[PDB]
Amino acid sequence: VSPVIATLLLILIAVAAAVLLYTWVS
Amino acid sequence: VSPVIATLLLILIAVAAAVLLYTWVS
Amino acid sequence: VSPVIATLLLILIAVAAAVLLYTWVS
Amino acid sequence: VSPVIATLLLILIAVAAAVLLYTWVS
Amino acid sequence: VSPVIATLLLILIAVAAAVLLYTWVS
Amino acid sequence: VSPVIATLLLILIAVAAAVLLYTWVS
Amino acid sequence: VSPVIATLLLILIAVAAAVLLYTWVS
Amino acid sequence: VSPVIATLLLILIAVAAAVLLYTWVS
Amino acid sequence: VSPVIATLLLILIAVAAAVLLYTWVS
Amino acid sequence: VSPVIATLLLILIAVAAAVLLYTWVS
Amino acid sequence: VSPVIATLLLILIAVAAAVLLYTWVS
Amino acid sequence: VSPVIATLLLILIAVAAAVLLYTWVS
Amino acid sequence: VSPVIATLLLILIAVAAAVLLYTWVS
Amino acid sequence: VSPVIATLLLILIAVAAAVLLYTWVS
Amino acid sequence: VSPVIATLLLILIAVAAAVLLYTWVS
Amino acid sequence: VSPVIATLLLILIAVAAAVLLYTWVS
Amino acid sequence: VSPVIATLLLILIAVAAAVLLYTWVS
Amino acid sequence: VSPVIATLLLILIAVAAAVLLYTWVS
Amino acid sequence: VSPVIATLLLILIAVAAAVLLYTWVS
Amino acid sequence: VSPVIATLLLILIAVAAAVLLYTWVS
Amino acid sequence: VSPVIATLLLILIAVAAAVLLYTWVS
Repeated sequence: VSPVIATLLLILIAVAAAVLLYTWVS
Repeated sequence: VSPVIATLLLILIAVAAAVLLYTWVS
Repeated sequence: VSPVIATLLLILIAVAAAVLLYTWVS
Repeated sequence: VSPVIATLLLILIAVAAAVLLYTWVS
Repeated sequence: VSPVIATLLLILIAVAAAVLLYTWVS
Repeated sequence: VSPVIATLLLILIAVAAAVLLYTWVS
Repeated sequence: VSPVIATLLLILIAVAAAVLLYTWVS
Repeated sequence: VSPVIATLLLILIAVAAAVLLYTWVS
Repeated sequence: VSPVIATLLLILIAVAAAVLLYTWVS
Repeated sequence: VSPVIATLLLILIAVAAAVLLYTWVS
Repeated sequence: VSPVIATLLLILIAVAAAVLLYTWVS
Repeated sequence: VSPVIATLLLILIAVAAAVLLYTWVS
Repeated sequence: VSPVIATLLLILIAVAAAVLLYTWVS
Repeated sequence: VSPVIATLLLILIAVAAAVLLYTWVS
Repeated sequence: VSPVIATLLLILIAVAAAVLLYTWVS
Repeated sequence: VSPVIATLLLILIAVAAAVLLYTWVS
Repeated sequence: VSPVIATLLLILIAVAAAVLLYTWVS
Repeated sequence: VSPVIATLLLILIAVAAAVLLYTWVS
Repeated sequence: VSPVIATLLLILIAVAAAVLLYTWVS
Repeated sequence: VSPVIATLLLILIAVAAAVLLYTWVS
Repeated sequence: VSPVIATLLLILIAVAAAVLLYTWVS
């Protein structure tokens, strides 16, 4: 069940990036 | 037990593709 | 790990619907 | 690697059913 | 993705309990 | 290559039984 | 031990076909 | 060493038939 | 597909433990 | 081609025994 | 060299019979 | 079908090791 | 039935090698 | 050339008897 | 019983060759 | 005991021919 | 010792004929 | 056709011994 | 019919020797 | 032509004795 | 009955020579 690990990685990056945006908008 | 490897490959692609979609919808 | 995607979909709908209600109550 | 498919089926049902419960509790 | 359900349960209890405290302090 | 079929049977039973347990624990 | 090769072939086809179905259901 | 050829024939049939069953059970 | 069950077990423990920490920090 | 039958027997036993071990380890 | 023919006959029967048994055991 | 058992062993180790890493990164 | 033993040997090597690759790709 | 006939008779018996033994050993 | 040896030789070659093909297909 | 030599010759041909057929069927 | 030659002739024919039968049965 | 019996005996021993080795390697 | 005995002797030696070779090749 | 009868007698004994030896060697 | 002895001699040579050929062909 490795794929699950990777599938969660890019997602976490999507969040971190999303955070670096919600700060630019605010 | 090679088939198992391939059977998991296309699936991983289905996930990667699914991710490239969940971002288009969001 | 597809199920996770679907399991989150209906939930998001439950939220959107919940929002369309919290506005009716307010 | 078919078993894996079935083993994931009933599980998905356990989730769907769980959802039909988390709504009854809320 | 069941764990997520449980992980949110005890947390909700931590909130309910926290509320039963913020009223005792006020 | 029959043995392979049987060897997979009891295993599938071990899974089904395991599922009937992961539900008792949860 | 040729039969083993063939016996695994149709099975692999059963998987590929199964995959072309798990996508139709999802 | 002909017998060996025949002895393997019916066996292969037992497999093919077994496959036409493992699909009915699944 | 048993490994998946175990792989999720220790993880759930990591969460429970994490919760027993997020309460100590708060 | 009898030997082949016996040669496969003890092997099947090695599998059954192996299974009675993979359960003790898990 | 006729005997050789007969000596192989009963043996083939021993195989056919053995097959009608390996199916009863399986 | 022993190889299958071993082929799954090292993989399980790859997971356990992967877990001992996902904790170091987090 | 020796050939069967050898025929399975190189195959096992193909798996071990395949594993030493699935780790390089991941 | 009669002797040849007899000389082959007892031999055939030695085979039949040998067969009634190879079955007891197997 | 020499023929048996040769009859098994070319067959083993058919397997080795078959293996050099199952790798080209995979 | 020459006949024995010839009697085995055509038989070997029957095998070689049989092999050139078991490949056409497979 | 001519008779011996003839006595072996018809026998060889009995073999050739027997072969033309073992092929019809197989 | 006795030799055939013996020629198969030592071979069977080579298999049994081979099995007592494939277990030491595994 | 003595010659037949000798003619079979050297042949048996050719087999034993052949066996001491099929083991060197394997 | 009596001598011929006797000359064949001792020979037949040489065969019978030879048989009582080929069994001791085998 | 001497001729019989000689008549069998050259024949035995024909066999020995035949053997020195069946080995060249094999």
